[PDB]
Amino acid sequence: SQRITIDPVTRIQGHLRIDCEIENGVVSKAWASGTMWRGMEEIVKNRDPRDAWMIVQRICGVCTTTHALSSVRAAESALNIDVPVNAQYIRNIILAAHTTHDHIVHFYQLSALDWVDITSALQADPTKASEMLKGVSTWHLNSPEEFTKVQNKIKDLVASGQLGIFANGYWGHPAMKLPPEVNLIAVAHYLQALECQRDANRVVALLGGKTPHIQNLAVGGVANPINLDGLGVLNLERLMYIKSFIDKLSDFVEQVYKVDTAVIAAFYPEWLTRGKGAVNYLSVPEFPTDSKNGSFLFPGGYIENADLSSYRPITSHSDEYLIKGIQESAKHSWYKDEAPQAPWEGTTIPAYDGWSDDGKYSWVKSPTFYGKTVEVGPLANMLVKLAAGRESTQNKLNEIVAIYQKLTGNTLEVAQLHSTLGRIIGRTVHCCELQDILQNQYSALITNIGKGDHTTFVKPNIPATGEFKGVGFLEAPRGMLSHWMVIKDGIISNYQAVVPSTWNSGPRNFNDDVGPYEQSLVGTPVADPNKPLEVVRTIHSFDPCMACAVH
Amino acid sequence: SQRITIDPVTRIQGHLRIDCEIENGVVSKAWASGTMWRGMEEIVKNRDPRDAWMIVQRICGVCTTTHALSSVRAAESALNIDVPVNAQYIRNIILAAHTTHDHIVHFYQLSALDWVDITSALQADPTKASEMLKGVSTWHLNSPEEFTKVQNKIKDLVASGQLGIFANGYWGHPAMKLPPEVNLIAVAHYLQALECQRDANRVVALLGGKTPHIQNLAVGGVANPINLDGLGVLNLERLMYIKSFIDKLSDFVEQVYKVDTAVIAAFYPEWLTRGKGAVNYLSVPEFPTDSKNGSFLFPGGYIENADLSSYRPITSHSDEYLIKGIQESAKHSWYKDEAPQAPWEGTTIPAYDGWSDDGKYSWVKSPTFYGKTVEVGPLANMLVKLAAGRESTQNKLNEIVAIYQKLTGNTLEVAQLHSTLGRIIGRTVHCCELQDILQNQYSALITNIGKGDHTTFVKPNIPATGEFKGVGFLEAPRGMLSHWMVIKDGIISNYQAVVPSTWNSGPRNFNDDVGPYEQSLVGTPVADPNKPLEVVRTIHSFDPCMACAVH
Amino acid sequence: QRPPVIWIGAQECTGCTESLLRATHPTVENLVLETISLEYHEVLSAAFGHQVEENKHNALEKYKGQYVLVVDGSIPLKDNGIYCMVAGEPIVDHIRKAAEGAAAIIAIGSCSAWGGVAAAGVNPTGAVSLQEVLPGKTVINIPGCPPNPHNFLATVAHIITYGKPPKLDDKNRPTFAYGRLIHEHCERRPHFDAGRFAKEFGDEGHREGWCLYHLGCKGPETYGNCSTLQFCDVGGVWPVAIGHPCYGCNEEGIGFHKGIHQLANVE
Amino acid sequence: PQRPPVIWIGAQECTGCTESLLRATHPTVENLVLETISLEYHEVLSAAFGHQVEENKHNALEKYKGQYVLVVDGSIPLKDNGIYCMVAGEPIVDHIRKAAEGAAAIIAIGSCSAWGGVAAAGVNPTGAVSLQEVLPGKTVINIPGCPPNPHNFLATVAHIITYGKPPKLDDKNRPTFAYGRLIHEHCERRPHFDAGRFAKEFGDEGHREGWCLYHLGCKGPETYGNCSTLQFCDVGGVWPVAIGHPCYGCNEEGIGFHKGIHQLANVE
Ligand code: SF4
Ligand code: SF4
Ligand code: SF4
Ligand code: SF4
Ligand code: FCO
Ligand code: FCO
Ligand code: F3S
Ligand code: F3S
Ligand SMILES: [Mg+2]
Ligand SMILES: [Mg+2]
Ligand code: NI
Ligand code: NI
Repeated sequence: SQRITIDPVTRIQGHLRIDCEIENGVVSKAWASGTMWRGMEEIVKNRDPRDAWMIVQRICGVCTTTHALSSVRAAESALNIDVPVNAQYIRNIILAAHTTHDHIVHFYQLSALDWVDITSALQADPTKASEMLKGVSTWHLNSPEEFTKVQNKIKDLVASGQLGIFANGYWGHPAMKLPPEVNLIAVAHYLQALECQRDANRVVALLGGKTPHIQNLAVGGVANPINLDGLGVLNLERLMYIKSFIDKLSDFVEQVYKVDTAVIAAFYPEWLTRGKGAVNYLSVPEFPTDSKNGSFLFPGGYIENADLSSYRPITSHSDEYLIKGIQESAKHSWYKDEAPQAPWEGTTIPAYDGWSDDGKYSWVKSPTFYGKTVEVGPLANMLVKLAAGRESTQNKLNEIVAIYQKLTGNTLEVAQLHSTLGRIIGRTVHCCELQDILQNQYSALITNIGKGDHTTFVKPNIPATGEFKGVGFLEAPRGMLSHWMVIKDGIISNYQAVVPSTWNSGPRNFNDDVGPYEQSLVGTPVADPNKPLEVVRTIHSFDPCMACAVH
Repeated sequence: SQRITIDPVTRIQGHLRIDCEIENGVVSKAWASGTMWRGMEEIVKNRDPRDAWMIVQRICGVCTTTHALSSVRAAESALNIDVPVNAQYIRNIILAAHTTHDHIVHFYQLSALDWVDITSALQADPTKASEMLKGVSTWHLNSPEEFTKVQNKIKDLVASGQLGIFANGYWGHPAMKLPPEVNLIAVAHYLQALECQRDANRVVALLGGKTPHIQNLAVGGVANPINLDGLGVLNLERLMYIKSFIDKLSDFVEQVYKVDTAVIAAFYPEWLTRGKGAVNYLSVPEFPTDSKNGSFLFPGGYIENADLSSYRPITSHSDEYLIKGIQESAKHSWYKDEAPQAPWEGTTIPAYDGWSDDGKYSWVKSPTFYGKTVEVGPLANMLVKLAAGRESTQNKLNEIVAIYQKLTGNTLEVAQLHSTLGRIIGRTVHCCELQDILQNQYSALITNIGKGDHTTFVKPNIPATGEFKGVGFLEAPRGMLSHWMVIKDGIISNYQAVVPSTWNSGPRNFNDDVGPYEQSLVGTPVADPNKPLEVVRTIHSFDPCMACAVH
Repeated sequence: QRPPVIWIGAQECTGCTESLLRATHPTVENLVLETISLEYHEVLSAAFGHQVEENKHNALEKYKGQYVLVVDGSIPLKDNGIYCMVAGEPIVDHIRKAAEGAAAIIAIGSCSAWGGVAAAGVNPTGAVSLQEVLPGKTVINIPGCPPNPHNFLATVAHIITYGKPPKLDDKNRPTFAYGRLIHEHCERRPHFDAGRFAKEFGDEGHREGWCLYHLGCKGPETYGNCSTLQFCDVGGVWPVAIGHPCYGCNEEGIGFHKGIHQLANVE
Repeated sequence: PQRPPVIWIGAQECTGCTESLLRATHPTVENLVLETISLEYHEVLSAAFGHQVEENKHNALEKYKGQYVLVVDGSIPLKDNGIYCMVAGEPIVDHIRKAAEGAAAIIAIGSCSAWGGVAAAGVNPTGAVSLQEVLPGKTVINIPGCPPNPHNFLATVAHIITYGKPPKLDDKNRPTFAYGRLIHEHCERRPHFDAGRFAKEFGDEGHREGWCLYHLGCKGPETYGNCSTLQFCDVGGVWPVAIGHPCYGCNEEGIGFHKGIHQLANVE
């Protein structure tokens, strides 16, 4: 029996501490703690509703774009603004391209070193490594020559004695199961991923004005001036340049990331039977395509007790059933007001008192949906899409399963998706489907401009009296995001963000029910309590973002 | 005999007609004709000497940069200006990067379709193609998957029925000797070349202000403002960006272009025994690195009657022996004055009278060196470097020979370089050695700036009376270039360009001696006189540029 | 099927073709395999001589009324066309023949747009513009020496995607690229306004990125997108940003006529 | 051959300043970490976590004493004894002061570490302050922006490595190559400002012609930076004004996160 602390958890966004009680070599109880707070909700209070998005975008630079977009949607909701369809296309391309960068970096830069041993890659035969991928991928950069060059880079780094960020990693740990050749393939793909994510962000930059932190939004639409015949504005040459980057993303996503996902599952199938965080799942529809903030390309919904057959669809960002269910508690968080609060009535009054196992132990609030704990994020969004019968999602999942089948002789059932690996799989499926979102929305924009619609912005008015409440939903890379704005006498009187990592990382709630991170860890085997790699494996599967969780 | 005409010769720069008399399937006599003239020498006359470079750069856009640099060197020569060393470094980087792009495009886009049969590539086995390169190249983009993708691009183009640039090519011609697999490899490399040459021109652009047609020169140095601490000027960030592109060039050059050059020689060894154009060769030293327009990184010289052991070194651009030897005749060209002229006394008086086999038949003049015909360009420059005992050149040639020997079991002797393939080999050697020029001169620039030298420009004075004469030499991608400027009463009173393709393509001279193109074709076998591929193979080896030749 | 293009060079230096090799959207490989069918281009054609002339004749027939005709270089009229002869005929004849069946006709570069360098000074060959040789036709002019290749490529794309040319100015230049004076969208305008001028290359002002007017910048009299679109898609690259004045290469009567250091007229 | 060591500590950061590196091209992040520097501590990318990574940091601080570059992103919260950012059970202010003692150079990357930024704005709930405020005896090089173009940082580090000293700095310790001039004193829309050609609302006729954004609230007249010249992402033509949105003044203390988007700048 013993108590361990993992502080800092690395290869996430932000500041996270995980504590675990281990008994008989398995985690019996866990605590998740966000250890940094800024008070972004308070910083934005009493300002003009039109200004909020530039401030609250800075909740997070990993999921840049997302808080900007949720904030304008919230102001638009309060004000009853319908966003021009061209502004929706541009917003959608930005979110889809951003999320492509975000997921790729998560799988490779953030998560791969939980599963991949770089020392073992030094023992690989590059030719055997390449041979392993014959008939498995059509990617053009899996040659033995590529892999030898990558192996020499690792060799040279080790030879220098300055391992830096690769130093004191979990090399030779018994939970590292990949053959040397597969470790080498993974490092080669890690490096290749950096080129693909750079291209995804070039799409973002061309519409956003830069990234991180886009600068093209407005309450009422976007700041991009559409004029095919205009110098210095969003013309056909600029649109062609955007398309040139959109086109560079698919091959890596489909032929490397999608395949690596299937391969990690094939070598680590025990991780299909652990890391279940919840039995309830929520996602919101995303990528609106009509003139009234709807007609979403991706569906949303609520799953209760893992029952896909009786799920509740969510087709509108104005759905009162979704809106009315959401509350947050601070019983086990470092804030003063503890009872569950609807976010329009939310407070964020700091009340730090140090760590207590049975009291307050986190700056993350505890969200519930009609009093239940819920997992959000790519596992939720995949399960909802499967519940909806979305053919694209079924088909993409099936491709991953077919690779897993070929490698193992076993198949993958939906029950096995409620797991650390299922979570990873949902993220990969999301990234793959996002490439069709990009092609669809680029084509929709070109076509609409061709009909003579260059409209991008409707100037808002904000009554100087009255109190108005708005909510902006967004399906972010890490799950359902919502910004809740109250306007009174023309200024923001309350602002509350309920962020996907808040849902997943939040501590024990008002009824002392355990959040998804804490739940997922129960049952985790820990071979070496001083080097608890297995705990970090499951925690990384949720893609924690603690600047997001806490704000 | 039979008389044929090839008009237009394609996959060159500019407008060329080649005529051949063929006796029993063997070329017995040939005529080269430049069929377009602009009069660029007359256009630039009567202007300020400072303006010439911007005008005469437009002699050619393939060998962009070269006439700009020769022109400022010619004005600097007339004025006795010593160029600041930082301006030399910058000029040198531009020329070396430009020439890298130029040579790669020549081998692949201009020349490969003389030797490569794309319809045969459709029959290739991509896996067998890849296996042929095991141990022959370390290039990372020779996988079966890369080759299959390329094959499918060809297949899709053929299936469209719109062959475009590939229509009516010499597919199945009896002189096409490559196996299907090697044809497929070559097409893959043709496409990959386009990426490498784009990176080379990114180097050029960052110093030139754009390419084609750089805009950073001056009589007296360069227009780049060196200030590591300055906003909007050539600072450390900009220099780092230039370096990032320099670093991208070497792998393709060394692992693709160099290898493909050896391989083409291995499959076409008969082409080591034909296409000799001359017995005399000239090159000028290039890449000055001191404060007095000298200390060249590449040596120059004159070889007479193919005797490397008795060659005459040329180490200065003010060499009187070089200067005094150069003349041009118009006996068989469409100009009025026919006797050999030294270029400071040159005229360019048009006198078109149509084609005559024994009279005038070209807009190209006929240059001689002390009365002899001379070949210029990468064969000359390689042979001179070998004569000089330059280890870098001998070593690079030996690398090509080693690949050739691995494939054929045979070595190559210097005698075999006086040929169509030797010319191609010289060009490849040049491109390879230029990568070290780039590294050397970038490092030189960084180091010099670090010593506190930010100087780039010496403002000229131009006497308002008097007559004075200058000559600017440059070793261009196609060979020795010279611009000859006379200044009288402050303006250009004569301007004559003697360009490398003028040496090689010029017609019969004042003594009816045959120039390199025409001489090289004697003995060429022509299997099908309607489709004289063999003639075009030899002519393309010289990398004709007719805007250059004629101006 | 891809839209057909016929490209004829007259008194060209090939810089305008070469511009395509710097392009990124599309790259030249994607242009020729995906965007268009390049039915005739002598720089890249596998075929030569009688085979390539047969390609041209076949394409002019097969695609009559459908192809875009592109011409680089000036057209020399002196002495009955003989200063540019291809396959034994004046290039003006080849161009007029190809123009008869064209859906759209583009003069790429200053030489074809207005005569350019080849028509400067004494004009040895009587070089003229494409519009001058095709008086009955609307020639779309894409000037510059050479233009940014996307000034051409986005013009073609507009024809392909939307079925008509882009909006043009009164010189038949696309407004997205040529609609404004360089000086009316130049980042060094604040320095011009303040009298902060480089006086010689390498001087203190020059080394601070000051305005280049007193070095002869022709930005005040040249229409173009050089300060905004710039060149080569790397960021920050155009003549003025590198430290050299605009020469006016886009603009008839400016480039190749005025000296580099001659001062521009300011509106 | 040994690479210069770097220790990167995030305080109240959003990670946007690290993420800027993932857009960089000269060097790319992979070349940065494999060729240019030895990144001895960076929690976003480190294989090691928890006890193992704190061990990396302590070992590195000792091994490279007097040699490493310390980089901090985010503001440093001083309210209530530092508890608004706790790493391994200790206030980040203490980790930062400990690492500062042995640093050869210290860089505040981003407006948050340079001057407090967004995290210190409004009522400043956590008593967030700048890196220079927590290190009064040390010269802190400030690389502001939210986030800066990554090369504003990477070329500063390169100057230190290649020539052995920082680049030239202004009176706020900002490198002059990146922050030496007002955006409005090198903005390509200046001709439109001069002529009174202003966009009045997004999507209007002037805006669709690329006119000046002053009347939309552009803070270029009061913001030092290189956004109009170096721009972003190395694709050409990409900065907020070129895209159609006014500068918000994110580089500049008292402008970004203080003034409304549409509030007009003072012109000098
Ligand atoms: S416009 Fe310029 S680049 Fe184009 S053909 Fe004329 S001289 Fe050459
Ligand atoms: S004169 Fe030239 S450098 Fe100066 S502001 Fe005008 S266009 Fe720009
Ligand atoms: S400066 Fe901006 S991008 Fe950097 S940590 Fe602060 S909020 Fe994030
Ligand atoms: S106000 Fe803004 S857009 Fe207008 S000139 Fe100044 S910096 Fe440029
Ligand atoms: N994705 C993301 Fe960030 C988190 N959690 C948000 O919203
Ligand atoms: N290279 C080149 Fe052009 C030719 N011939 C020149 O000079
Ligand atoms: S010389 Fe030409 S390329 Fe642009 S900067 Fe001036 S119009
Ligand atoms: S908001 Fe920031 S990124 Fe530049 S354009 Fe203004 S200083
Ligand atoms: Mg909140
Ligand atoms: Mg001449
Ligand atoms: Ni986040
Ligand atoms: Ni040339």
